[PDB]
Amino acid sequence: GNVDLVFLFDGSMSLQPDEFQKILDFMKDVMKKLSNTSYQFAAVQFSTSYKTEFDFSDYVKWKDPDALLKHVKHMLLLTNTFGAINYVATEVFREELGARPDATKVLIIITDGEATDSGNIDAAKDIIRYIIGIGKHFQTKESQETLHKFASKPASEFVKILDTFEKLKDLFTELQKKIY
Ligand SMILES: FC(F)O[C@@H](Cl)C(F)(F)F
Repeated sequence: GNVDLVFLFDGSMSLQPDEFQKILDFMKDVMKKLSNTSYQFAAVQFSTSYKTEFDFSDYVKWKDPDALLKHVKHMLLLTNTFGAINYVATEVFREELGARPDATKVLIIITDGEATDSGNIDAAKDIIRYIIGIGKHFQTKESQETLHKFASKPASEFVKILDTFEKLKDLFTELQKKIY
């Protein structure tokens, strides 16, 4: 079956340059490992504001992850996660931007800290949502649990807590094996 997958990636000032680069490299690696499959991809950077770095139609045009993310600049502002998820739901999953009506909608949210905004993500309820929380801001159970509201249920499936950015590589086998 077809899968339309969006990477929603944190560009806040909490991320160090090498950490941000590791997020980019992970997205590229995931795409390369799923090239010429039923997958199509889009990517959105979020910080204070939201930017579609490439749409599904861009992916279909280029099919080159290096090219698609070549123009990304680290935003270096806040962490407005609620609005970011709603932005994906309303502004990226659109047929006119290459989204396929028959596809399963999937979000991979990648962040290094707690949201600086609030509200709800009701608009994104029909999207299958994974969240990857990385690094020392998620050392405590309480901090980890703040991510549950953004992800699908059960949290034990959809919330991934990684202690280091180097651990992103450990997700590839699992991601490749998913059958939606
Ligand atoms: F299932 C895919 F969406 O990848 C999952 Cl395991 C994710 F956690 F890496 F995002």
